[PDB]
Amino acid sequence: FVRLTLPPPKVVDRWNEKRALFGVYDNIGILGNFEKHPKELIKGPVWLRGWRGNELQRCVRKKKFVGNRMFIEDLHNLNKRISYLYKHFNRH
Amino acid sequence: TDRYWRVQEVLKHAQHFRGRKNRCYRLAVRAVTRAF
Amino acid sequence: YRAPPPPRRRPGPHSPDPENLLTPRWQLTPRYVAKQFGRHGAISGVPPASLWPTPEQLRELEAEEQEWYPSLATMQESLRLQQQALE
Amino acid sequence: DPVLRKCELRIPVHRRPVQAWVESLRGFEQERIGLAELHPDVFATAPRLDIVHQVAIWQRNFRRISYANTKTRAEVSVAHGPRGPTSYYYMLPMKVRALGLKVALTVKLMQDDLHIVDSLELPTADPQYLTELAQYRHWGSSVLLVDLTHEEMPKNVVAATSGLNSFNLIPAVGLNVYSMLKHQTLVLTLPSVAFLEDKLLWQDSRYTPLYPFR
Amino acid sequence: VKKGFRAAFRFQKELERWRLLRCPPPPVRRSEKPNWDYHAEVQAFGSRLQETFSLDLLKTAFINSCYIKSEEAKRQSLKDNQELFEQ
Amino acid sequence: GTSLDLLRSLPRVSLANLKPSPNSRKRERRPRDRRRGRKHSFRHQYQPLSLRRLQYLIDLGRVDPTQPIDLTQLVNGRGVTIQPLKRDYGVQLVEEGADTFQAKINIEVQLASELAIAAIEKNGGVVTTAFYDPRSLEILCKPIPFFLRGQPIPKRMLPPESLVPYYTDAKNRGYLADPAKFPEARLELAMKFGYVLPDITKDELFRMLSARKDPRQIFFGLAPGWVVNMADKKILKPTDENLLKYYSS
Amino acid sequence: VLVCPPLRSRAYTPPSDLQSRLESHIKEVLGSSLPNNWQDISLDDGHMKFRLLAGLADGLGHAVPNSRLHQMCRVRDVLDFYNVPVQDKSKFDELVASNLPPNLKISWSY
Amino acid sequence: IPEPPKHKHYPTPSGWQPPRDPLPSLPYFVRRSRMHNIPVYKEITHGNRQMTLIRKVEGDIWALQKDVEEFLSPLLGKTPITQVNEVTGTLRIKGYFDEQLKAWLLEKGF
Amino acid sequence: PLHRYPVHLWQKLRLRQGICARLPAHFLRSLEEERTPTPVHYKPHGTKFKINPKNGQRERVEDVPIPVHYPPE
RNA sequence: AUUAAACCUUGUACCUUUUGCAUAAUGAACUAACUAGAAAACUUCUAACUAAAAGAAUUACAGCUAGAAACCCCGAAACCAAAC
Repeated sequence: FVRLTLPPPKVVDRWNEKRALFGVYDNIGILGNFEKHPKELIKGPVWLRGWRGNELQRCVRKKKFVGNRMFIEDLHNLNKRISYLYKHFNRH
Repeated sequence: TDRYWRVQEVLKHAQHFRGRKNRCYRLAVRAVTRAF
Repeated sequence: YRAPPPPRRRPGPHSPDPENLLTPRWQLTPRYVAKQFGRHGAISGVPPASLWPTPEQLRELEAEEQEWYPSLATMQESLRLQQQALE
Repeated sequence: DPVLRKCELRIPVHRRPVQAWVESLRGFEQERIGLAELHPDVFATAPRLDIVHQVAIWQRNFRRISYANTKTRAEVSVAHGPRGPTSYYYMLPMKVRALGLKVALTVKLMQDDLHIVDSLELPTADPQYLTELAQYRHWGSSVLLVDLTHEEMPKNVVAATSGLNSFNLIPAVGLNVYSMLKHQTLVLTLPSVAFLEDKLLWQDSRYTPLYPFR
Repeated sequence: VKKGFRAAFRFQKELERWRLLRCPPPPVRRSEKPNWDYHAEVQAFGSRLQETFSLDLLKTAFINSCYIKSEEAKRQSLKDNQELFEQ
Repeated sequence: GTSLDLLRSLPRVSLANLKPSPNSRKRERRPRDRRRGRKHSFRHQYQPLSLRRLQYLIDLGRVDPTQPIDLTQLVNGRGVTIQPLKRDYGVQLVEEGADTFQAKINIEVQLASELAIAAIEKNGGVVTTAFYDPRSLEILCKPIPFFLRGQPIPKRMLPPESLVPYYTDAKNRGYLADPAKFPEARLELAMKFGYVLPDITKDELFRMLSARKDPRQIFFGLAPGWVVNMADKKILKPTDENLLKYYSS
Repeated sequence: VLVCPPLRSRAYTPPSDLQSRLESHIKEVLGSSLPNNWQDISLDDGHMKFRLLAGLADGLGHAVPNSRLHQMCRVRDVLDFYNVPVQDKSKFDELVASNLPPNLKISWSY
Repeated sequence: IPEPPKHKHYPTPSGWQPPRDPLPSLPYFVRRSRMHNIPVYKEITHGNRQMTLIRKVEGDIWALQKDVEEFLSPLLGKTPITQVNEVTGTLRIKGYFDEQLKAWLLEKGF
Repeated sequence: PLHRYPVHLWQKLRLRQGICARLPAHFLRSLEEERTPTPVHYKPHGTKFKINPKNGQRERVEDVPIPVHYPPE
C-alpha cells in the first residue's frame, strides 16, 4: 500500500562549496608540469587507489595489501569466499 | 511501484464480469484478452 | 567561495628515522642512501667516498672479474686452440 | 594607452590571429583598456563538443567510488546484490583532454562568455562590488575568476569571492572543463591566458616520454 | 514504506478522482470561474453567430432585474431588459 | 568557416546540453523482463636502421650532422625503439637507401653491413663497430636514472668468444680490429666498388671524425670509472689510487 | 564607496546622420581627416583600431562583439556592422506591440 | 621536434619538399602533419576494403571534395566512392591512391 | 578495523612497554640478539651462479637450510 | 448486440509439456510483498594521434591509444572433518 502522508519538502543547493569546488585541480598533471599525476588525487581503499580490477582481483589485492592487518575471522572468511570465486571464474 | 495502476487497467475492462473473475487479477486479465 | 591552495609535493631530501619500526627496511638500505645522493647531490650530504666500493668490496669485486670475466689474452688463446681443433 | 598583446608562439600564416577586448576590474566603467591577440590554434579550434562531453563524463566518473555491499545467502550466518567497494576510475588520453579544453575556450569566446582581464586586483574587498560590477557589464549569474598562481592572488578579490557562492575564485592550475560549463561567464587574467597557452600550445610535437616527466 | 515522491503524487491524484466521482461539486456559473471576460465573450458570441449586435443594447438585454438587486445589495453594504423584452 | 557564424548566434551551452556522440554507446540486454528471461636468446636481437631513414633523419636535421652519430643521440632523437624487457642485445645497419642516401658522416654501430660500409665510405663517412653489454647498453640509453641511484660509471664489457671473431675482423671495422690492416682494408673496399678512395686525413675535421673511446670506455666524453656531479652540473673523478687499480683490474 | 552605474540596454538603432558621426570620429581619430577611400582603410594597427572602435562605441553607443572583433579588418565592415539595427525587444514584447486582435488575450504571469 | 632545416636545393635528396611558397589561395587549406608530412594515410578495414584518409582539412571541405572527385574520376574511370566526416574534417576514399593524390597535392602547392 | 601493527610487531610493543621495559638491559640485549646456529647437516652452495632455466641466463643462487627437528630431550 | 439485466446468435478454461493436436498429463483457494544472465582475449562500431601510438614495462610495413558492446535461479540420494 501507498503513503497517506506527504514527505518533508526538500531543497538542494547546487552552488554549495562541495559542488562548486568539485573537479578543481583535475588537470593537476597537465597544468602542474606533471609533477603530480591525477591518479595521486584518488581517495579510497588503499588497495584500489589508481587501480581497477574485477571482483576477484580486487579481493586478492585487498588480501595482499592488508593481510598482515586483517582479522583472523575476516581472513578466514576471505579465503573461503576466494575459493568459491576462484572455482567459478576459472572453471565455469 | 505503479503495479496498482496496471491492475486498474485490467479492472476497468473487467468490472462488469461475474464471479471471482471480476475481482481476481489472475483471472480478470485472461478474460479481458478473450473478450477483446 | 575561494578554492583551496593547490596540493604540492614536498621537495628536498627526506631522511627516514632508522629506529622507527614502521619505516620499511628497503627505505633504510644503502641503495636508498645512494639514491638520496643522486636526487640532491651535495644537499643529501652522503660522503662521496662511501659511494665507491670499500676495500673489502674491492677484493670481492676482483674475485668475480677473474672468476667470470676472462681477459682478451685468454680468449685469444682459446681462439687459437679452437682453430687448431677445427683444423 | 591601449594595451597591445601578441601571441608569443608563431601563428600559422594561413591562420589569422584571434583578438579580444582587454578589460580591467579597477573601475565599473573600465570595460576596455587594450586589445590582445589569441592563438587561432587554441582559440579558433574546431567546435568538437563530443570531446567536451567525453571529458565531462570522465571528470565526473573518474572519482566515482561505490561502497555498497550486501551479504548473499551463502554469507548468511541477495541473488544479485552489491559486492564490496567498487571504483570507476579511468584515464582519458591527455592529448584529448588538452584538445577538449581548447574547444571549451573557443565556445566561451565565440559565445561572448569569456572576459579577458589584465589583473584581478579590486579597489575594494566588498563582495557587493564584484556582484555590482558583473551586473553593469551584463555578466552571467555565475562568474569564474582565475589567477596565475594561488599564492599571489589578491586578498581583496579573495574576500569578495569567498563570500559569493556563484562567484568562485580558482588558481590557473585548478581550471577545468566542468567549472567553465557550470559558470556562465569566465574571467581570465592576461598572465593566466599566456600560462594556459604555453601548456596547451606545448601539447604539440609531443615526444612520447621515455621516462617520467619528473 | 516505499520511497519516492512521484508515487505519492500519483496516489494523491487517485484520491482526487474518487472524491470527484463520489461527490460532484455544486454547479457554478462560468462568470465566477476563472478566465472570464464579459467584453471578450460578447464579441466572440456575436462573431460566432455571424450577426451584428449593438454592445450597449445587447448588454441591456442580458441585464436582468434580479442581477441588479444582487449588485445593489452589495453596493448597499443600469437598465433592465423589460423594454427590449416586450419588443 | 561558416560554422563559427552558427556558434555566435546559438545560445550559451550548459552542463545539461551535453550529449554522447552518435553510436558512441551500444545497447545492452537486461534480465528485468522476458527479453532476457528463459535462456634464440643467445642470438643477439639486432635492431636495424634504414639509411633512407638515416637520410630522413639527416635531411630533417633530427640529428646534428656536425656531431658524430651516437646511439645515445639516436635514442634522444627517438630514432629507434629499444626495450630492455625485449632483451635487445644488438643494433645493426640496413642496406636500404643505397642509391638515394648520398651523405658522409662518422658513425658507430654494433653491426654494419659490408655493402653499406663501402657506400658510406665512398661518400667519405667513417663507420666502426663497438660492443656494448646489453645491461650496459640499457644504462647507456638512460644515463640519468643511474645518476639518481648514485652509481658510478663502470668499465665497458667485452664480447663473448662467439662474437670476438666478428669484432676482431678488420673488414668488420670493429674496435678489436687491427688498425694496421685498416689502410689496406679501406683500399680493398674502394677497389671493390672501384671508387676513388678519399683519404680521411684530408678532411679538416679528421680528428673529430676519427675520435674513438677506449674499449673499457663507455662514453666518448667520459672515461670509465668516472662520476658526475649532477646536482652541481659537474663531473667528479675518483682520486683514490686503489680505485685506479680497481679499474685496471 | 563604489556605486554601480545604471544598467544600459543593448538596443541600438542606426543614427539618421550615421556618416556624420562616423566621419567625425575618423576626422578626430584619424589625423588625415577622412582621407580618400576611407571605407577601404585597414584596421590592422592596434592603436588605431582601439581609438577608432572605442571612440565610435562611446559616441555611437554600440560596441563590436569580441567574437566579431577580428572580422573588423576594414572600415567597410565597421560601417556595415554599425548600420544594421539591434533590438533588445523580447519576442513577447514584440507580440504585445503588434496590434493584438480582440479575440487574442496575452497575460505575462512571470 | 626540430623544424626542418633550410636546404639550398629542393627537393631534398631523400625527396622531401616543404610546402610550396606562396601557398594556394583555394578556399580549403591542407596543413602538414606534426612531422611536416602530408596528412595522407593508407588504411584497410574489414580485411577487404582498402582506404585512404585525409585528416588536416581546413576551409571549405565541400570545395576540396569536388576537386578530389574531379581529379580521381578520370583515373578511376568513374566518380570515386567516398565518405565525408565533416565533424572530424576528414575524407574517406575506397582504394589505395596515395601516390597519385600525393603528387596531385604537390601540384596544388600544399 | 585493521591492526596498525602486524602480529609480529605486537610482541615488540610488549617488550618495549611494561615490566619488559623494566627488565635489565643486559638480559634484554641477550634476548634481542639472535645468532645463527653453526651448520651441521647442510653446507652452503659451492657455486654462487647458475643458468636460469626459464630465461636461459646466468642467475644468482640462494641457500636453503635443511630442516632439522631438535627434540626437547 | 438490443428499447430492454436474463432469452436470440457466436465461442471445446489456464500454465507447462508433449508432434507444429488435446475431451491427454502436470501445477494453481485467493490477496500483498519477496523471488532467477554475472566476466572483454579478440573483433565491429565511436573518437584522439600517427610511421608512430601509450603519463615507464606494450604493439607497430597504419598502426597505436581511449570508450562502448557478454555468458541465471531453486531442488537430491551422497562424501568427509570435528563435536554431541
